[PDB]
Amino acid sequence: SLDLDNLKLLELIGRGRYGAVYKGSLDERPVAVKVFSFANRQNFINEKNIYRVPLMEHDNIARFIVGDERVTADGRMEYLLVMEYYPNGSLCKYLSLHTSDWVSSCRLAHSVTRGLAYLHTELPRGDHYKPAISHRDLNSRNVLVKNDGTCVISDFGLSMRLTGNRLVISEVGTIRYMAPEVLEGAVNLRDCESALKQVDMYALGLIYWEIFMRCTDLFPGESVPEYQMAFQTEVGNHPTFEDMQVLVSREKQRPKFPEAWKENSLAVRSLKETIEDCWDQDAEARLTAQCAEERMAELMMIWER
Ligand SMILES: Nc1ncnc2c1ncn2[C@@H]1O[C@H](COP(=O)(O)OP(=O)(O)O)[C@@H](O)[C@H]1O
Ligand SMILES: [Mg+2]
Repeated sequence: SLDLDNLKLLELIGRGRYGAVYKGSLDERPVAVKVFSFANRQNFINEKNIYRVPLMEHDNIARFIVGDERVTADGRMEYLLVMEYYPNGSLCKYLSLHTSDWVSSCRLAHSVTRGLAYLHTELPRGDHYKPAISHRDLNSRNVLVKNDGTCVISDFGLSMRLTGNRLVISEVGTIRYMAPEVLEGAVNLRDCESALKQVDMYALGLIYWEIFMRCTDLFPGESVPEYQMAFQTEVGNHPTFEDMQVLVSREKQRPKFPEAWKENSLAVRSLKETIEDCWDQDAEARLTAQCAEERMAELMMIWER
């Protein structure tokens, strides 16, 4: 199909700050449909354009189908982005509902990291040149879970190409996931490309924390705590940029590792180190996504505890 006459909208399945998301049907096939109002036009153009970059199809990037303007029956402008429908919803929602064993949690962490490494990596392939991309608002709500328990990265409304022909306020993402240099207005734009990959990597660390806070094998003989976002106990819901700057940049705080994680094991010690190397104060000392994928691959495969 790929033509918005054949498009039927069913129930709402989510919303963020730019779009409302509905389950739908495009010529008999289940799909998900992200609806932008006129005010959010630029975010639509950005997201569509990032999805249409050559070689953006990947197991760990959300599957885009078609995007275009559709005027309402009332003569208002809307933008519709049609993509594959993921019944598990966002990683945040999945983690709310589910705990997972070691292999499953590593699968979630490894698949998200693989997506981000793919996104971050420039593919200079002539007619199919893929630029390096930064997500710019990486978090649990912008990651979706497939039916196989692997993740895809979604929501490229704020993403930016970092290499290639046509380029470039940093204070634009979700506040709780902002790196300290973002909260300081200190992002070092001399090396645009590295600085912005490093900003995603910090957020990746927070994502890791949320995933493993829900791993059954990290809380042996005990209850796994109910799901909470990174920093939720410290700052609550909807922190201000100011309050976050104090906690994260000034006080250098990070989500705490439970006492239940006794690091007399290689698996746990390397888990903690990998998370800590992602959300490091020194942007330049943070793991790359490729290094992080290898860390997570190795943890997934660790034989015995
Ligand atoms: N393809 C999809 N399948 C299932 N749920 C989705 C899909 N895309 C988005 N969602 C849900 O809708 C929410 C908002 O989508 P998102 O694209 O992040 O919009 P925004 O840019 O406004 O935050 C997500 O957090 C997720 O819960
Ligand atoms: Mg979003």
